[PDB]
Amino acid sequence: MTEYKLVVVGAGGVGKSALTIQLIQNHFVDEYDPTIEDSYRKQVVIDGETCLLDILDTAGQEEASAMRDQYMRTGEGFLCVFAINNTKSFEDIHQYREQIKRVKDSDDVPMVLVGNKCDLAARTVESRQAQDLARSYGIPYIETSAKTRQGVEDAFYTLVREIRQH
Amino acid sequence: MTEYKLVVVGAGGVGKSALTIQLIQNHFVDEYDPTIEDSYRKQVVIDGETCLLDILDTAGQEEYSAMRDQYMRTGEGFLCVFAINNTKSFEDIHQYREQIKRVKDSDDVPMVLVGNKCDLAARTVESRQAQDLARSYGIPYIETSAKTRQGVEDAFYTLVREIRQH
Amino acid sequence: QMRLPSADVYRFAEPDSEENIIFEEGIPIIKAGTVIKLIERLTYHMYADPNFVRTFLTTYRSFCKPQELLSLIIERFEIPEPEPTEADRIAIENGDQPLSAELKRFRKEYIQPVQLRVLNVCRHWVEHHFYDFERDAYLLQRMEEFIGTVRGKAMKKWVESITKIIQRKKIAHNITFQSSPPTVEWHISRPGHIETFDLLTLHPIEIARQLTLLESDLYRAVQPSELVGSVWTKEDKEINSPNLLKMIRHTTNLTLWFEKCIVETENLEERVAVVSRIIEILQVFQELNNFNGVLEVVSAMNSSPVYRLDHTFEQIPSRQKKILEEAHELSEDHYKKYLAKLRSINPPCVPFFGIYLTNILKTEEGNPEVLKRHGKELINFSKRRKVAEITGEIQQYQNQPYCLRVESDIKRFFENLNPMGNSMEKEFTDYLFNKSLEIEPRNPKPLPRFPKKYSYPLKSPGVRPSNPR
Ligand SMILES: Nc1nc2c(ncn2[C@@H]2O[C@H](COP(=O)(O)OP(=O)(O)O)[C@@H](O)[C@H]2O)c(=O)[nH]1
Ligand SMILES: [Mg+2]
Repeated sequence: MTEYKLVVVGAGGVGKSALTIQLIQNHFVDEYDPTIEDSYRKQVVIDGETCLLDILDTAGQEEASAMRDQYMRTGEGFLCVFAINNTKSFEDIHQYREQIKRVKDSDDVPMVLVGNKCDLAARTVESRQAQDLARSYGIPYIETSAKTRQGVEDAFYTLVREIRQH
Repeated sequence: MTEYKLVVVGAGGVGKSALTIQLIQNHFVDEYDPTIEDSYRKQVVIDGETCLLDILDTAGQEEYSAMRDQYMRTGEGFLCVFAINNTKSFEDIHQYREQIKRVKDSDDVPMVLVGNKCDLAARTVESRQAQDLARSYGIPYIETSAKTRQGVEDAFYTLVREIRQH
Repeated sequence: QMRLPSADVYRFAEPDSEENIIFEEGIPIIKAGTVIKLIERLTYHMYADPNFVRTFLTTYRSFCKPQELLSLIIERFEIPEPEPTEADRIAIENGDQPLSAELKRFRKEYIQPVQLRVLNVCRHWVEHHFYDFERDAYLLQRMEEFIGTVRGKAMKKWVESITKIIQRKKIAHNITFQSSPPTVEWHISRPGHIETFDLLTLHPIEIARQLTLLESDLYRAVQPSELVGSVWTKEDKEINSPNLLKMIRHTTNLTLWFEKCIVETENLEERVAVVSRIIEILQVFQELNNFNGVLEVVSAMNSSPVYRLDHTFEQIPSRQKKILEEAHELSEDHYKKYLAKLRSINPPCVPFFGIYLTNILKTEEGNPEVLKRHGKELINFSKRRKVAEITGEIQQYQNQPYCLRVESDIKRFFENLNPMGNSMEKEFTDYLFNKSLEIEPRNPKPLPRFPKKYSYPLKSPGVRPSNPR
């Protein structure tokens, strides 16, 4: 079986950890605890092939800069998360994309733009707005809800298909 | 060439695992990983005659008592081990023998009684006792100290000779 | 380069050497090392190691006491700030604010990474290894004192969080699914009639489901602390490995129940119905990836009393023998096929724990606790990495939950199963064998006949699920 190292990045609070634990344990984390650095393994069959996913959960705050870079050096695919009800998280994406482009020194790294928390009604970022950003990056855009599981598998497995075809 | 399927039976804690390792592993390598295929096979020469040893060892799985019959049926010769500092293990032997006779449905199944020295604690079963028990069963008796690599080869080869002479 | 603290004011600044740290032959992998060096790497600042923290927190107790582990990470957390450079001094001496180019870089590349990783060890330690604190109150106070006095607006986010987690742990897990669970299947026994529940009256599909739920739980409850140090093989096995043992006993009990069900059904035809129904349960188990369940049946079929019942197995339909053979082949040749199978299925699954126990045990006593180099006795970390590789694998299969609805009465029927009764292992075991001799005698004695014992139809409802709800 093949192993895929996926890294989840984005500003703090967007839900990087909830999405991850929702994927791994089918459980929603209601409370908030700043991540430092965590790794999760998941054996799953995607498109008929058995995979061993290595999901690296990162902290999005500045004090973790050095550290995050170290997590991005080893990742093959990236999940760039922001929350649809926080415009600053959507504006922070640009930085994380650049960070990845710099570390891995490539303009062709596999990644998915994730607009999380779509179960909430108070949206502040437009699908069309995010969609346009994804198109300019040449990657897919997937809205998800770590609370309801909506789009969760899609986001992660879509990333896997991008790393496999890359 | 011929392959001998040897089964190492006995109570938990008597050192059945260390014996198998001492026979199969390389005594001159810093690392051992039983999570690597064929850590149970071994090509040896016994009385000039070459052959392949297949050690069926399930140390650690003692509590799975109802799986015992299954594990034993495939064996051709058996090593009935006990600890010299554990009278219970010694008094257990009688039933391990009866169980082997039952699963193989034969009265004379090739086997060797092995008394092992696990640690430095006080011996509680003397050689004569064990020796006398072995004689009553009409099988050989071999005392080993897998911890010092003494008697190990002796125990297994004696069993292989039991199978041949049988 | 970047200057590290003085090795005379910070032990974790001492340079590596073939005498205090050995690397395995693309992050570095430590083969062996001193406790000090081990802790430096546990919180290194150059790279991240996805498994170091878990490996360490799971195994350190054999080579380092809890109280000392804490002192050492606190010691590691207290990094002394570097003296001003020559430029800084020049500025300060002219009444100007120093640029502090190196000091700022030293914090971004060494202090922050290190301090954050030490806190990460504290967070995991408290979260998934709290027992250490439950047995040493003072150990907990020290942690609280430490975490609670970390000053600075930087760390505040995390410090604040760990303090809460610690408290939440002293005071005293829901599941979301895409699709909903299939409908619970009923056969002869109807809901709320536990007096009739039995191997042939309950729906075979539901027996496999409820038992798979039951077994999945027993598996998900085994903690690493019940495995490290081969404690399930020692005198205090009952105390240190209660979940593991509880789980192994359920397996044994069910295997014995199947055996009892088979041999106590004297009538040949009825016994064929009994055996066939059990193979049907095996089939569902395989569908549900309940490898533990698959093996309990195999073990039952291969036990001394059941294995020898040739007249019964002869009358088993061709399709079912093939199923039982594939199942049996899984364990053949040291579980070669099983291992392939498990590595390829899509969980949830319920693995067979026996494999893991044997690997952990062999690994534990086939590798030295320390490796010597130039006299020094280094901690053999590779041995620990190996044991944690196994506990890690086990934990990976513990995350996925089964989307199956629990049926209380059926769960209870199987929790209170007790084939043995008041008998001792040997007595019961011999009873089963004599029963095997009674129902199907040894040659040349011919096969006798016995009267039917069941009053309800023996036709199985089959194992293909129905779709009405
Ligand atoms: N309603 C809702 N809340 C969410 C969602 N994802 C995360 N959250 C909440 O947002 C907070 C921050 O989540 P966390 O996973 O720690 O975010 P991270 O800082 O990016 O790792 C927590 O209180 C979560 O429960 C979601 O999809 N829907
Ligand atoms: Mg987080």
